[PDB]
Amino acid sequence: ECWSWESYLEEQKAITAPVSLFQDSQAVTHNKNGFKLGMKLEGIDPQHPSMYFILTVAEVCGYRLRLHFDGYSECHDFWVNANSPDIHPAGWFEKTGHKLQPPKGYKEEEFSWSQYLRSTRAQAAPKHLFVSQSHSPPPLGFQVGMKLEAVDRMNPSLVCVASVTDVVDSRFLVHFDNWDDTYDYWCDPSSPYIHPVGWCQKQGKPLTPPQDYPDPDNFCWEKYLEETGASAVPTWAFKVRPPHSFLVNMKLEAVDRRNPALIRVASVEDVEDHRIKIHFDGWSHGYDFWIDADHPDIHPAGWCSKTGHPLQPPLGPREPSSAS
Repeated sequence: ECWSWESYLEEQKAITAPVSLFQDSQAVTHNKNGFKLGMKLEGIDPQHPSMYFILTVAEVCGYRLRLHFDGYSECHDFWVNANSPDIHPAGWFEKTGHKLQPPKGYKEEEFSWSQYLRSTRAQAAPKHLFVSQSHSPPPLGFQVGMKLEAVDRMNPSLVCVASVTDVVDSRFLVHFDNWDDTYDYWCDPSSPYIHPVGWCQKQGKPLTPPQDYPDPDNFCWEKYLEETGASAVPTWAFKVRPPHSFLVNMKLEAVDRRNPALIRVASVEDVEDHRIKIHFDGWSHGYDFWIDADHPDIHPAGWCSKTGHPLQPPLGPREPSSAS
C-alpha cells in the first residue's frame, strides 16, 4: 500500500513535468553522495553570499546534506545537494585568494587546516566530491570590478546599479554598490536578473542608483564610470536564457521552504517566464510560493526515490493546514 508516483497519477488523472523541462543538475539521480557525517569543508554563507566559512556535514539524506557552521549555533544549519556549486574542498580559499570567516573563537590568522583537523580530530571531505574548485573556465566577459544593472531579487520591482565582486568557476557575484552584501547573489551570464549598463534607459524603466548617491535624481552612468574608472560588462557577455516550459498542474517534487529537511509532492500552481509557483498537494494555498525554474530545490517526480531521500505524500483531507 506504499505511495508511488505511478499510482498517484492514475488516481488524480494527472501528469508530471517531463525530465526535459529541468536542468541536468536538478534531474541527475545516478551520482553517488560520498559526503559523510563529520567531514569538513568550505562554503558560502547562503544568507551572506560574499562570505566563506568552515562547514561540517551534520546530516546526510539521499543526495542532500545538512551543513553546520563550525563553532556557531545549529540554528544556522542549512541543506544543499551534493552537486552544489556553493561548497568547496579544504584549501580552496587559500588556493583561489579568497578570505575565510573563521570558526567561532578563532581569529582569521589563527586558522590553519592542518592544525584545525588535529584539534577537531576530523577529516576534510575529499576533493573528488566537489563540482566547484576553481578548475572550470570563468564566465566569459564578466570580471571583478565591471558594472551592470541588476534586479534586487529581494525587491524585484527594482533594477539597480551593480558590480561584479567575485568570480568562481562558471559564476559571478552581483553586488549592489554602496549597499549591504546580504543583498548580493551568485549568477551566470544567462541570468534573467541582469542587464547591461544602459538597459533601464533603453527600456524606459527607472534605475535605482547606489545607496545615498550624492544627488540621486541626476545619476548618470557615464559620470559614475569615470568617477570609478570602472568598465561596463560588455553587452556580448549577456546571454538569453529561454523561458521555461512548465505548465500549470504539472507535478514534481520540491523542498519544503519552512522545514528544508523535507521534500514533498508538488504541483505547478502558476507560471511566469522564469519562475513557477509551487503548491504542495493537500496543503493550504497559504504555503504556495514562487521559485525560479532553475532553483536547485525543485526536481522531477522520482528524484527522491532514485536518490534515497524520503518523499512526503500529500496532506490528508480535512487535516489542519489542508486544502480541498
